[PDB]
Amino acid sequence: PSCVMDDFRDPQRWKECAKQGKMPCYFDLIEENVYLTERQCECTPLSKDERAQGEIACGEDCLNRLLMIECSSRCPNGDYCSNRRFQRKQHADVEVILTEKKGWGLRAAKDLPSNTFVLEYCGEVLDHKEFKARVKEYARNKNIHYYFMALKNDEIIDATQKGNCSRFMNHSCEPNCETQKWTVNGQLRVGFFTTKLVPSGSELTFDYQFQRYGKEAQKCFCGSANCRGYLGGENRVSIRAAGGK
Amino acid sequence: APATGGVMKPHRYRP
Ligand SMILES: Nc1ncnc2c1ncn2[C@@H]1O[C@H](CSCC[C@H](N)C(=O)O)[C@@H](O)[C@H]1O
Ligand SMILES: [Zn+2]
Ligand SMILES: [Zn+2]
Ligand SMILES: [Zn+2]
Repeated sequence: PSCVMDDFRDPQRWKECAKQGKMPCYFDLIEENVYLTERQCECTPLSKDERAQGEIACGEDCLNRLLMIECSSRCPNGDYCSNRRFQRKQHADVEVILTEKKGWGLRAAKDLPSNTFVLEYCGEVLDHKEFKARVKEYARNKNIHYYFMALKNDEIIDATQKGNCSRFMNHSCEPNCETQKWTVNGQLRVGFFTTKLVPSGSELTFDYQFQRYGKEAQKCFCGSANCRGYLGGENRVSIRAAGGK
Repeated sequence: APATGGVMKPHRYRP
């Protein structure tokens, strides 16, 4: 079974597709990070001719791109700025698929060039108090999958209840994606980017570098020759540590 | 207490 991202826009149909096991369980689809408690480049503007020639606005040499900052609407290249991927939701062509043992996952629907933006990891941003509260709730409920992503010291992203299809990217000890933290509007966001050419049909993975606070570690089924056997690796850390101190 | 659980940690890929 597989589904495209558009399938998640229709809740009623998503829900009944889920009853027949045709789509993953329902969660709240959001366009950007939601906080539980709240807290310009020097590119030379492309001519119309360069635009027509296929020149890239704010490409490799953009001072903002280089520091992993997105441009605003006030960018010198304006509409044509190619450095506003997070804000324009310019995700890769990706599908959500049911895997053998890891639950649902992500898969390339087209070839994906190296260093291609895939999706933003959206969710509810928690502080330490909120994180601890949800650690308990998720344990009480006996959740299997976990969706905590460290953003900064007092900010963890939690896509358990709210997020987008990025919450489906499985771990691999030998992955074809990575996280990159991007500054968007003075706020930090995390997004997945490919680390290499990913052929169409290939599953999309990143290395969790998982900080396990659980008593028992989950077994990893990535199937790599360098697989570490478990998510979190050898060590178990405290709750506060996983949570960023 | 928690039987399972953990936090994913962003890092740049390095071979
Ligand atoms: N390589 C792997 N081996 C075993 N389980 C994995 C895995 N990678 C991801 N998972 C599972 O996926 C969770 C991460 S959230 C990823 C989405 C999840 N697969 C789902 O269908 O909802 C983890 O808690 C873990 O249970
Ligand atoms: Zn620029
Ligand atoms: Zn720009
Ligand atoms: Zn593995």
